[PDB]
Amino acid sequence: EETLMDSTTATAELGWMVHPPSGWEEVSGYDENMNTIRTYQVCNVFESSQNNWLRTKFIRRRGAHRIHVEMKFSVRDCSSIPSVPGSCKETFNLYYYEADFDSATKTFPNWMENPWVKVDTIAADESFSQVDLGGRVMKINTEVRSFGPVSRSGFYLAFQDYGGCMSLIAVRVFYR
Amino acid sequence: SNEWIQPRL
Repeated sequence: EETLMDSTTATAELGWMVHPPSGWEEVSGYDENMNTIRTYQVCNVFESSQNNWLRTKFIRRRGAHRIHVEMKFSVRDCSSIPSVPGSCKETFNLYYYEADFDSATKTFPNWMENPWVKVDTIAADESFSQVDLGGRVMKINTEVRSFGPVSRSGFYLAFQDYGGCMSLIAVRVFYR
Repeated sequence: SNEWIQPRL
């Protein structure tokens, strides 16, 4: 029902912090309806030791206690990446961190679980839409996860990659 | 399969 943040509605660049700048990257990309939106992409499958974070802007709570996070995203399919090493991955983690004000900076909070709280490891389900951008297939999955109770002025989300190839197409944060 | 997502180098 009630939206706290929708990346799909951005009237300009996201502006989300990425750490390191070599990992996630803001890129224009498609909706499910082929509307062109801002997305974040990471695909450092040819590099060891990948730990790439992306963090939203401060989202106000506006009275909510339980937060729902709807993610649209596309994973590439390690099988479908020519010459890829065996360490390739097909999931990302989601985290939140609450705060009393917009306290985030380049180095705070630490870029790691604790102070961030892990919501879940996110993977592609077997429900989907797939189209031929021919002949490359665009497959968009949808996953919802929720967390709470949430009590402070607001919060941040984080998305962490550790050696896969994917695009986070949309994040919709809502309550009730 | 999402073959439009280019690796980095």
